[PDB]
Amino acid sequence: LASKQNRLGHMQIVYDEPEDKKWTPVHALFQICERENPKAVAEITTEGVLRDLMNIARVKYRELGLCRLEKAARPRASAPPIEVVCDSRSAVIERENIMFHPAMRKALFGPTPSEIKEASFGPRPVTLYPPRALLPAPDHDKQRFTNITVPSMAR
Amino acid sequence: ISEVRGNTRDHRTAAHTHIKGLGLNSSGIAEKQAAGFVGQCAAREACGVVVDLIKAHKMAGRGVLLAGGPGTGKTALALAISQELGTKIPFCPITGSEIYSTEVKKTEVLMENFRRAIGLRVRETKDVYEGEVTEMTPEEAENPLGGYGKTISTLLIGLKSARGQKKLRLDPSIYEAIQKERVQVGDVIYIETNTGACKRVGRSDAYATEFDLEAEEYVPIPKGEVHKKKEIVQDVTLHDLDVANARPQGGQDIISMMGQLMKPKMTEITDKLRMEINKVVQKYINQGVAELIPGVLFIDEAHMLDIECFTYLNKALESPIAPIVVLASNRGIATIRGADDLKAAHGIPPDFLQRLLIIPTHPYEPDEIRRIVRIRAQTEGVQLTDAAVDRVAEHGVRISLRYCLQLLAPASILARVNGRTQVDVQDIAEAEELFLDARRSANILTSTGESGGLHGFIS
Amino acid sequence: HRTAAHTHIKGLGLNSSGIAEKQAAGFVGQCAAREACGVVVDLIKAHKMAGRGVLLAGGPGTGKTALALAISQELGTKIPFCPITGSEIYSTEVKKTEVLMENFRRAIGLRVRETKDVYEGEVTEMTPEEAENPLGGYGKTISTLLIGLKSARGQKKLRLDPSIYEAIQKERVQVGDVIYIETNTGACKRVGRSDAYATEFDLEAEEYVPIPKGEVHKKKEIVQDVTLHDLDVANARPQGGQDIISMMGQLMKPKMTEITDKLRMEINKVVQKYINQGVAELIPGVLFIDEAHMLDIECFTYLNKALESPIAPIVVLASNRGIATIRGADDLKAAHGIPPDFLQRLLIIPTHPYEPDEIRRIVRIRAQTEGVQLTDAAVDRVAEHGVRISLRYCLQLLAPASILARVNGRTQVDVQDIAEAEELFLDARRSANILTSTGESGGLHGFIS
Amino acid sequence: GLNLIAAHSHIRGLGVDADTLEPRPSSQGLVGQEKARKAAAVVLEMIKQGKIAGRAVLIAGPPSTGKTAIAMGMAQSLGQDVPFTTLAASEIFSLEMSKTEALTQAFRKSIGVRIKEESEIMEGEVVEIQIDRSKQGKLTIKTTDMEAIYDMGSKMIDAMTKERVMAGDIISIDKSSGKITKLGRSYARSRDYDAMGVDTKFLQCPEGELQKRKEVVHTVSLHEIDVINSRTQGFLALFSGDTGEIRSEIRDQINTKVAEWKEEGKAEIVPGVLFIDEVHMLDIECFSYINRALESDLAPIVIMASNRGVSRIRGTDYKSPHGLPLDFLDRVVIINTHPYTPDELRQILSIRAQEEEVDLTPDALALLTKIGQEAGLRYASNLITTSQLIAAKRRAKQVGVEDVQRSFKLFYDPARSVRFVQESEKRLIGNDGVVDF
Amino acid sequence: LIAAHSHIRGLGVDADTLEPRPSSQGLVGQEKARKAAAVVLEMIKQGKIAGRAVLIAGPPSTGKTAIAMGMAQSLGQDVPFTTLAASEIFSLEMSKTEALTQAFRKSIGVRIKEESEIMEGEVVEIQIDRSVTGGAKQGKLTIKTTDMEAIYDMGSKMIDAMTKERVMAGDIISIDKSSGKITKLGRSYARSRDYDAMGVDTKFLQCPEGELQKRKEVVHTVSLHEIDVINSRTQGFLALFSGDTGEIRSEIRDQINTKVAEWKEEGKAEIVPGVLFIDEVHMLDIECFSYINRALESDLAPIVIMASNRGVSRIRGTDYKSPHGLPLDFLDRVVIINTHPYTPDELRQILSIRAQEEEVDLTPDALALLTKIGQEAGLRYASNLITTSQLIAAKRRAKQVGVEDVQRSFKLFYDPARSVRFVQESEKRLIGNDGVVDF
Ligand SMILES: Nc1ncnc2c1ncn2[C@@H]1O[C@H](COP(=O)(O)OP(=O)(O)O)[C@@H](O)[C@H]1O
Ligand SMILES: Nc1ncnc2c1ncn2[C@@H]1O[C@H](COP(=O)(O)OP(=O)(O)O)[C@@H](O)[C@H]1O
Ligand SMILES: Nc1ncnc2c1ncn2[C@@H]1O[C@H](COP(=O)(O)OP(=O)(O)O)[C@@H](O)[C@H]1O
Ligand SMILES: Nc1ncnc2c1ncn2[C@@H]1O[C@H](COP(=O)(O)OP(=O)(O)O)[C@@H](O)[C@H]1O
Repeated sequence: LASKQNRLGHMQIVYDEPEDKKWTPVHALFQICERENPKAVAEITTEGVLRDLMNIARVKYRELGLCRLEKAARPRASAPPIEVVCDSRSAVIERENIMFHPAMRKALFGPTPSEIKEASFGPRPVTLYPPRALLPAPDHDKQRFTNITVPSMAR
Repeated sequence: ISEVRGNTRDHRTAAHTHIKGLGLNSSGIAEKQAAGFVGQCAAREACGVVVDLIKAHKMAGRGVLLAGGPGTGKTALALAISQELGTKIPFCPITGSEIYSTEVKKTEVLMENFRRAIGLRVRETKDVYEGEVTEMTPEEAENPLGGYGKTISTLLIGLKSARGQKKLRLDPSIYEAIQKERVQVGDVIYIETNTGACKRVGRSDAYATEFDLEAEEYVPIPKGEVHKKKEIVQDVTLHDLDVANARPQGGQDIISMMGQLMKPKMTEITDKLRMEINKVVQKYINQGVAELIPGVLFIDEAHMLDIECFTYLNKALESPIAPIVVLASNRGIATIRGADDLKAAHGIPPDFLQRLLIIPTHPYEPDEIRRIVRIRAQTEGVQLTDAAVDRVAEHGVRISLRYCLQLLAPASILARVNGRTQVDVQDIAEAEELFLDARRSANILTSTGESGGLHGFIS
Repeated sequence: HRTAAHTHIKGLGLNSSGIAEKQAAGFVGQCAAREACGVVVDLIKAHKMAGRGVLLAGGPGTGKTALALAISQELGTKIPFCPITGSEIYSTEVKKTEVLMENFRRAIGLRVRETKDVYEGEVTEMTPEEAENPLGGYGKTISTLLIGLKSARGQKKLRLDPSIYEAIQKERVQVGDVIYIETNTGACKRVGRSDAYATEFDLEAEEYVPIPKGEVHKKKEIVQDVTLHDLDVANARPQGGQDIISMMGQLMKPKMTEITDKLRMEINKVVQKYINQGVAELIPGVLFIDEAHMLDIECFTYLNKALESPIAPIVVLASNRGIATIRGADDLKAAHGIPPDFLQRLLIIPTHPYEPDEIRRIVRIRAQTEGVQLTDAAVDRVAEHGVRISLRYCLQLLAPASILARVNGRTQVDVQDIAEAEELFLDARRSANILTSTGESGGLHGFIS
Repeated sequence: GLNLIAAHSHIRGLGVDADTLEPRPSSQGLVGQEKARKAAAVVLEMIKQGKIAGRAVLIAGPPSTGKTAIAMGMAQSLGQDVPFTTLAASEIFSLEMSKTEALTQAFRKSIGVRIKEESEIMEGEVVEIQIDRSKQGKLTIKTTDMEAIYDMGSKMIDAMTKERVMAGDIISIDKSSGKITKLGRSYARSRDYDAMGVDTKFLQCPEGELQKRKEVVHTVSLHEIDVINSRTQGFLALFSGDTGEIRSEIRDQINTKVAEWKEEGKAEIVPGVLFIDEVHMLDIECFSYINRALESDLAPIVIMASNRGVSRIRGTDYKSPHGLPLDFLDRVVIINTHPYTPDELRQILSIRAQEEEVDLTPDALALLTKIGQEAGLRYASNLITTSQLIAAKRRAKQVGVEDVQRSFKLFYDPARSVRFVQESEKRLIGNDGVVDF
Repeated sequence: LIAAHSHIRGLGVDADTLEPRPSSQGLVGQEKARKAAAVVLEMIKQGKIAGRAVLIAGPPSTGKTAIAMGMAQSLGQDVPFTTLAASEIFSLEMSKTEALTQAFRKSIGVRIKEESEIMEGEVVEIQIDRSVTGGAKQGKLTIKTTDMEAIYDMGSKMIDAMTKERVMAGDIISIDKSSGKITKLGRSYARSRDYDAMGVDTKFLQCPEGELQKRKEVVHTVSLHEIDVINSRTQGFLALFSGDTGEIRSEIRDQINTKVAEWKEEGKAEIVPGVLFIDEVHMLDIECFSYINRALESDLAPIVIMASNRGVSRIRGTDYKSPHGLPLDFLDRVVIINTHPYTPDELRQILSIRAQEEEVDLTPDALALLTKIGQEAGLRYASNLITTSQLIAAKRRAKQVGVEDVQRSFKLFYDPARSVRFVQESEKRLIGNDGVVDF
């Protein structure tokens, strides 16, 4: 899904005439909820009076300073996941193909810079299997995805 | 592709098809046999006062009860109010046995139905460049930057709609759209105004045969303008705002692309979110952009709500932004479902009942059932003689109202099978023994069904 | 600085010979309960305990939980004390016996020394070195790096795994960012731009810190206070390391799960391995279950096997019930709500009601604790209300009577202020009398019966 | 072949005259229930007309009289055009979706949307991929009759690259959408490789013209449209079951667009039949929703069955006729049934004989008629198979009096099992105590 | 709009003596309970005394929620005031006790103060370097006030905000350096005549004076529940809005209480204690009271004010009765304030206030008849008659309402005292606990 350009939202922007009798492609006929969506009309408007309603949760979450606030609690213990001590080579290969599984890591973090070079100096446009970095943006700026904090020049 | 059938575009007959409105005067006094109703004067006058209260925008959390026995016209008055208000004012007809969920608490589906019952009308503008791309021709700058190659100051795009074409000069930072979206000659795009980043809709239909096999969607030319400056009215219910702020629709990561990929779960909504949305909607009303329009939450069968729900309804009706709550109860002295202690009137607790404008509903006279039969018969199209009307009215007075409105379809079928066009006394006297009522069924059940044996029922 | 209901209690107030001296350190009287609580406290602080039952009987308003706060302030800060209720364990994710065992292992603490191995440097050259990647769908994969860390005294130029590179990469470490690679998990927190790249013309609002002094490969020891339930949660839902289970396991929502018997035994063996290395010290504690009669019979069944463990904290139950019916099975009545089989484990401590002078002393202590000074006739009036109505009703007539005193320009509280606050604010008994008298018939001016 | 002789196998339609609605007795399996079958014929003739929306037809009567038989006769005598839905009432009480929504989906299944279109598809076996690294290319495809060379421009070469199409595959292109669907490989290249992979399935070559266009009549239900528009890749949810409380705004948009399709002539709405078997298992929390869902325009003609007499309603504590609340029985119409005469029992056992290809002597048929009169239909119909099998053990062609008496001696009818229970009470666990001799 | 508690503008007592005025600020007609609620309000505004319980008992339609909204309007938008109803606690997601714990911890505000750094001035040039097919971005921003001429740098988030805002040359923007938001204030030049998709000509502002890097000290108030949710989850933020918080373990609360105490001592934060209002507490069962009695034992408990309606009722989840439906081990802790039914000379002025709020003009004969109706059917029928008589007078085109309009509204809409008789007359065409007939 991460490399599928949505287009049925845009039909509501372009094909928006009373004469045009609400044209939809026949091979996308039953996707009705994909087609009539107020978000797609909302992202186009001159005044953002509906865009300032559709994501007011993020605006209130930012204006309360719930990102810059120092993280008060943290878990008292952490651990790696339990592994199997089985003394064959196949167990080690299955561990390094499931618990690490480089397809998901490549799909999550992004492309190798060598792959960026061979995709951006080529004669023709080519796609990338992680088309962008699919890691989600962390929702706490000062302390992201770890638990390792330090004293604060404030204190 | 899809082949259009040239048949008759009729409609289907429901139980409330003939209702077309209240049928009042210009002074509010009801008039009998008008717009579907027969009689029921005071209830239609009171519902006209309710309709006037709704369209006057003075209702801010009232509550209206519809008493009266079963089969007397409460849902008929509800659909009359919903067709009297129109379409541009919301109407959410939930039942009592629809708040019981298995994902959320049952005092939350009520609040989501309140938010479904409130509408918000927003008037805005839409400024887009539109159509199929003909040229993408750059223009060299007057002073190129030293150390680089090309230096392009204005990018030209020729957009051709289905009415007229137009050349367009643009800022050069449209290139990041065009490389990322792969826009070429013969692809319809739209360019917005607030940001200005074109997004391809598809290959046009005129270039649907330059190749043979390489196919995608072949969208037609935009049959409209090339410079839309069109204004839009847009109706969003506050339920939609609650959902779009709680669960965001479109994100770009893994876990929100699993959230829309896994099943959407109803989740309970914290009250700070609703308070914030009310505080901002009441600000955009004061700016003079959005109009608030309250609607009707017709909670049918209000005796199925237990005592844990009316407690939440007291809080929800004391909110400053709330629709009207038209209940519908058809019980006398009943035990409330939650607390099996107090026998209260209508299934409503005595604390909640004081909020309610109680509208009665009376039984029908034995010379009005035949007028309802005539209106229902000319609604379905089933025509019939006057002695047949008198026999159906006899069955209507002596048995039930809903039963004499259901001896019209098998009588019509047996009529046009026997070889006639109108229904006589013989067809109804034959169809009265193929479709027994509840009374003769209970008579067979008690008399013939003596006890549990071989050829007997299972008590 | 907020006077709660339990602020004057500062301990049991015991002598050197373990004899309770009355009117000392907050309490008034209550000898036979405070001596037994002192015995319980020294049973806790001797570590010959693997599950003992201590019941605190007595009617409501007699100070059952005042003894509990006295115990919790007599043990100290460094001994675990888990107070819960009987209504807290009815959850919706797990069975309630799981919540019982999670509280039992909240009530056992451990003090562990750890040796963290930080690499605290300033990143000089960051260059990836990918390996061979044949046709397998995913494409190239970075497998080796050459990050050069530059501390104040002696730089170092080290080589990394793919996983620690992904730990770097999810931190957005550019060239110049000081970091501290933690070679226990693999985590690495960016601290800020080094001050060699300092510029006041900046916009990112970065935190400029100087170059970390000392060796780039430091090694530091710390002391940590970890309960066994923390280890249970750590090994149950993993959130440490740089693999996929421990990374996609911190983006989901956290759910309480059922930590089984095998994990609770394996963590016991791991902790015994820590103790045998002379590192960790075990300190058992108290589970204070207030309102134990709300627990049903399915919980008193499981407390038997939970107390038969070789490691189990001491349980202190509170129950203000007489002959009552157990919540689970409604056909056997017993004392306190405790079943007659579970009651034999318990060392039952009684608690007796008060006296018309002990109420006067408690009123005086509570008044000089909240900060409300008053006269002796007013103290006698409040003690009269304490004898007639209730104990914890007459304590609550001091907070309005201060405010009303400050209405009339006074400082001390006289008889008139309490004589007005006894009319504005009512108790439960006279309110029920007004209820029964005035609420004669249901109707418009009646009550919903 | 996944089709074995059940109880409802001889009923090939309702079996009435289509002109004057006269239920002739022995036609299409059903035997001698003339008034109820006439009433079901009137119901079926107002179903196929499809104008009158949302009735409710209860079929009362004693057990072993034919209430599900008439329902299966109405199901067989509609065809595949008008839908039908066999839902017993205990299916509603779920743990993932509530009772209201799992009963709304029973109404949303029984209304079809019918749409006719032209499918412009292209079958073909790949012969040679010719890519001109200059963008352009040529594809050579063949069938059993033809062979052609089609040009390709830029991007479906990349679609071939993403699909990894080798020479010998069976590709299919929907030219109205343009996406390659590799169907597998051909039997003409099974001789080529030796150790095949996992994904490869072998197929015959396509036959006939490459460009196949055909007018096909699609018929979906409203429940299909509701579940597909639930989530993003939600089409597999209706096979899996991984759906829950669908919101009302989606169903409102879908009903509005189905009305819009009926206006523009794209779609034809075909109302169908919901069959709620054993309706007395529903509690009052379900009848309070059925009394409202029979009001909309999009409501199927509900046919429901029942057994019980004056019984309690589940969920409440007051007796009522047929196990149904009276505010619901004021709304429905009731077709009573009747027990069977022996003259009908004999030929019903004859039809059950000729369905199971078991030959019976007339004396055995008369004895089995007497057993069916003394015990019921469901026990008499279960003795044909047993007598045939006991005749097969002693190697006799025709069953006789001896085999039917043997089958009556071995297996007990439910009339004698009650006397067996009440005869020996001290050993069966009644409610408290067992003797154990 | 005009809800059922929009005329109330506070509690209406004195500031020096707190004597109950007989007619002041909407709450007109009662003296004892308003004076006692003024005392409760004063000990909430003191903020020192923690963990009390106030039970506003009395007959229905006597203004209990009116006194609660009077205290709510009297605290202003500073102190938290949770309007919890007692049926919201019975969730299916989380447990019944943890919903109470969240309801207590939503009513303890923490007021922190932090310094942000805001910019101001006219943008002179934008310089954005972008990669091809995924990659980092580079940014140089030259900005000029009337005095300074700075060339700042940018990161990835600043460019993602600039392109979202479409900041061209010649805009008066103000960038918060800490949070990172961009608010265009207007322009100083005019719109160019060279490009088409430019936009809308904004407000004409001049070049701002002063300095670039200005500092600002903002005040942010979060409840303890928001701190619990943002410190209980690694990435799953925003679940404090969409209610997706399953369970917060006790190890998180016992750390956040200690850190809030440390923030209180350092002068970083200030604890503002609040009010938890529980409307109609008689619906809670005994499993809730066995936790409510013990959550009022710590320094972080809010002063609970709660209402009731019932006489000797049976407590849910049990088998026995009690006054107000509350257990007698919980009624020792509480303090009960009684309310009395009204007198007609007070109902007259209450209906006068409700009529002047909904913009309805009356005649004194209609007001006398309305008071006569309100004696027998309460305020809840009389206010509905006020609004209904307004619209019926609007239908027949009359200026002021009259006796005939009130009689019309009394004829159309029954009070409950006549609907009870309407039930008791026709008992054969209403579904009781038994069957029903049809004529
Ligand atoms: N005044 C009326 N005029 C015409 N038809 C009526 C009238 N009142 C009721 N009906 C018919 O009676 C039928 C049953 O009434 P219904 O609305 O089901 O009663 P209830 O509201 O108690 O459920 C409806 O189909 C409606 O068409
Ligand atoms: N010995 C005592 N000295 C001082 N105060 C006491 C004493 N015993 C009880 N109290 C008071 O009684 C009040 C309630 O005691 P508590 O332990 O809550 O009663 P219960 O035993 O019913 O839980 C507390 O506020 C406490 O101040
Ligand atoms: N008229 C009939 N002709 C032939 N077989 C019948 C007839 N009526 C019923 N049966 C058979 O009797 C059996 C019982 O009918 P069914 O509807 O299942 O009874 P019930 O209503 O008790 O479920 C069915 O298997 C059916 O095949
Ligand atoms: N003393 C009063 N002052 C102003 N309005 C009042 C007063 N008493 C009652 N009301 C009005 O009467 C209505 C009922 O009061 P409310 O507190 O909702 O009753 P209850 O306590 O039974 O819920 C409220 O809308 C309020 O506006």
